Amino acid sequence: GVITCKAIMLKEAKLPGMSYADTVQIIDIQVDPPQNVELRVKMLCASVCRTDILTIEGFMAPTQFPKINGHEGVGIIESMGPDTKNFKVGDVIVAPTLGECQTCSSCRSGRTNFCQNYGANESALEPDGTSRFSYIDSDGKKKLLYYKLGCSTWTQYMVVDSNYATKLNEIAPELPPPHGSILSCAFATGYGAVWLDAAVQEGDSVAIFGVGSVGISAVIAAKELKAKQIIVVDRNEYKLKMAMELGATHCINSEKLPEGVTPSQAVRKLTPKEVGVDASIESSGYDVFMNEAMKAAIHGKAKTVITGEGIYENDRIFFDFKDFLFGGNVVGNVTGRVRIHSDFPGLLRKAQEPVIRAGMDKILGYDAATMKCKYEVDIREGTPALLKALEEVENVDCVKLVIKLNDY
Amino acid sequence: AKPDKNGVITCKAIMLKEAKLPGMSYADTVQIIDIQVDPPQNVELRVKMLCASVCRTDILTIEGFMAPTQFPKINGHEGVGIIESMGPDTKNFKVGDVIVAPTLGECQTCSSCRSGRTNFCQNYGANESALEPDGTSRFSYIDSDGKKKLLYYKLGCSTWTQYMVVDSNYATKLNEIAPELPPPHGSILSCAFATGYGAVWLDAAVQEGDSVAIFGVGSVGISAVIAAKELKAKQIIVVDRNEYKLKMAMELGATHCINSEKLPEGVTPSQAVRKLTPKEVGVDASIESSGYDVFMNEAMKAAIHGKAKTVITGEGIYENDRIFFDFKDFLFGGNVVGNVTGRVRIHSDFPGLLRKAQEPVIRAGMDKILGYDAATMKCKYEVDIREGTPALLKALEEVENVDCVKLVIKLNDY
Ligand SMILES: NC(=O)c1ccc[n+]([C@@H]2O[C@H](COP(=O)([O-])OP(=O)(O)OC[C@H]3O[C@@H](n4cnc5c(N)ncnc54)[C@H](O)[C@@H]3O)[C@@H](O)[C@H]2O)c1
Ligand SMILES: NC(=O)c1ccc[n+]([C@@H]2O[C@H](COP(=O)([O-])OP(=O)(O)OC[C@H]3O[C@@H](n4cnc5c(N)ncnc54)[C@H](O)[C@@H]3O)[C@@H](O)[C@H]2O)c1
Ligand SMILES: [Mg+2]
Ligand SMILES: [Mg+2]
Ligand SMILES: [Zn+2]
Ligand SMILES: [Zn+2]
Ligand SMILES: [Zn+2]
Ligand SMILES: [Zn+2]
Repeated sequence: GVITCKAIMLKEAKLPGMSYADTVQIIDIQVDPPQNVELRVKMLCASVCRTDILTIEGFMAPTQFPKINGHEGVGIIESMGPDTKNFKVGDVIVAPTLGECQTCSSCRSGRTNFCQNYGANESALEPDGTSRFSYIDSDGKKKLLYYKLGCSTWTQYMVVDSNYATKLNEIAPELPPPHGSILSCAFATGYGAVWLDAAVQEGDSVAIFGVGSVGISAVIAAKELKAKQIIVVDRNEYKLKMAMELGATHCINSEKLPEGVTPSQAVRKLTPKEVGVDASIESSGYDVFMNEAMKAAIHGKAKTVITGEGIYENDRIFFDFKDFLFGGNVVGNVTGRVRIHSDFPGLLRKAQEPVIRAGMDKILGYDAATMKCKYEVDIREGTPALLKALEEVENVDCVKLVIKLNDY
Repeated sequence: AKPDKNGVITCKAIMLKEAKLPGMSYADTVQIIDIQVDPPQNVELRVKMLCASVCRTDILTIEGFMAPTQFPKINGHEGVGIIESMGPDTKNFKVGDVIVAPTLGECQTCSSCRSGRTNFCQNYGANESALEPDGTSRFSYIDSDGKKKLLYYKLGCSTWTQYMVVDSNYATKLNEIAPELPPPHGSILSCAFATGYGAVWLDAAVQEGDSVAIFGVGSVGISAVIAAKELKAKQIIVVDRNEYKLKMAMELGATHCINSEKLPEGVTPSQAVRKLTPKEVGVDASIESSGYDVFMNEAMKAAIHGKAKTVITGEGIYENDRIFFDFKDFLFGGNVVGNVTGRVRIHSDFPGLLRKAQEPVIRAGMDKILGYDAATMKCKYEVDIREGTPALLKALEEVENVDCVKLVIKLNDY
């Protein structure tokens, strides 16, 4: 029942000064059959979240190497543990970081996805300390591989606890793989941050700090929800122009501001009476933008939704104290607050509307005739092609790199 | 006091000459002096103050908090008084009304007011200039050289004065709902009590059966305990290093107490709080009322991820004017808000709070915070502006006494 397949292994953290070649390799791994309520999933593609690059740099993994990378991806159920309910072999699933038990006081509040019973699997292991992944090293020893959290997506086959899975095939049978892959993290996060957490209403103003794939998904949501004003802030003019094309109304290049004008000052100057924005979204990973987004919000009334991640000194972020006391309102957000049972089905339906699909196509640079994305690499084409693709994640026009894992 | 023929009142006020920086004394910067108080203009109230009461933010103001250029000033934002006169444009107030005038007004028409969920009014926000909008001040003094000099406010007014002037858009009346309320209770309703009570009642929206953590049980945190008890919280966990105020908190409804200076080896305040909750899930509502930057982060971490709100009331003079949060715990369900005056809106919420303050258990708790003696109308720690600068300097040092919860500054006969 053991599958042998290709996976992207991280040997150790890539610390500053080290290369991708030093730590990243495509290898053959062994994937054990699923136990209990687990799904073993034939992956179609992964797509590269900035958090995947932070993971390569050791984020949230002080001991959890070697590992198979990745949390953003989509695939098809190949087999299931004997206790599984509510899934079938052949279902198309995504498996984000947080499940939804629907019975804990967090689920029952109706206002959060931080489920007390199906929270983030920070151990990067099965609950017994084992892993469904292993490999045979050059010494010929069988060695354990850690997951990312509850699973790894940079692999032709993964195993995940079905309490974290949600299916695509009943609502969206024709959804292309790359779209399913960004729905598993990037698109849910940006869209949800605006729709659910900031709770943007028709006529609200929105500021979005960082228009990578997450920020652009937030623009798409703000436009869909008929925000009066959608302000985008970034150093990347290509991605600012893409945000404007998908509905942003005002753009600010933060690296072209005068030295004495902060990003929050620049945002506030666009709003009437310098009052700030109804909803402030941070989607950059830049600790400075977390404090700027907090400042750009209308004091008291508006919520600042922090989605960014990064490797911060002492794992700490900072806020300017006076501006925080006098009306700051900041929340941490994982996966857009999009609960896998209560919210994700509705987001999946929305994603199929033509303007939403067009925006996802633009994020991906998707060609529906060829099913190819602008920036794509196939796990079957070897380690050198992958290392080059990982470097090209920093290209100005690379919004979302796709890793193809199997035939579609 | 009686105005001169030009309407100017001469009275006592507590002047701050400059910031009391580290190593400086209260004697270096704090003096009771005679000041002139101009007549009110426009929609202003000129108010005969009954008493001020000492908020930790008053002491921060003495240390220069939020006042890089706004010295010399008259201190104080917590206090109560009686309208003596009004500007010609004033609406909805009478001479003789008893008022308090906190930092935020409530226009009722801006998008923040109409949200129903904040007190941060866009039209009547904090007056950080510590001046009138034209750059004048209603306060001046004659210095030792014989020259008339300007005095800054705290924000929109100063309370440490026998007579204050404030824009009536920041005032709310006590005498219709609570005519018998004593002055020091009115004073703590203007800041300390509203802040702790409102942080629990309005901002954290504590429900019957919720668990609550309160970091710092000074007057603000003890007011939070009183609210959490009134709202029938299941669990009220208080954290501090002052054993006297932890014990007062327990007497007024706290269920568990933690001494942050006596924790086991390897245990943070947030861990200590979570250890008292089922499966170490933390609390439904986390209140910070200490001014200790460490406790703002511990309060964030004690809250149930995602579900709970952490309400930050604390103030201080911090390294690089910033505070910090542990990033992984913050991203994975942190929820932190800045709170001024408990989110208690002066028109929409204050009347209800003033009615609650008259209920017997709530009044008993206010009496305990103040150490109030109804027979003498005197508080346990009280100093009178009419009795000289030396007595004031001693009282300011005695703010640090373990059993000083709320120092009252009497300003006028009651
Ligand atoms: N909370 C979650 O569930 C969640 C989900 C998705 C991604 N993330 C995090 O959210 C962030 C956004 O994800 P992404 O994949 O879109 O990342 P990304 O790297 O693709 O895009 C980030 C954008 O922010 C901009 N930015 C970063 N630093 C900047 C600076 N110094 N000046 C100006 N602009 C700056 C970049 O130019 C870029 O356009 C990342 O930090 C990622 O790790 C978190
Ligand atoms: N946001 C507002 O509207 C508002 C209103 C009132 C007060 N404040 C601020 O809120 C805080 C509470 O005000 P207060 O007048 O009750 O203050 P206070 O100083 O009388 O009481 C603070 C309490 O916190 C405890 N604390 C402080 N540092 C500590 C440490 N290192 N370890 C353990 N415990 C510690 C103290 O021992 C004390 O019991 C202050 O910072 C004050 O400046 C703000
Ligand atoms: Mg398992
Ligand atoms: Mg005025
Ligand atoms: Zn991600
Ligand atoms: Zn749950
Ligand atoms: Zn105060
Ligand atoms: Zn208003």
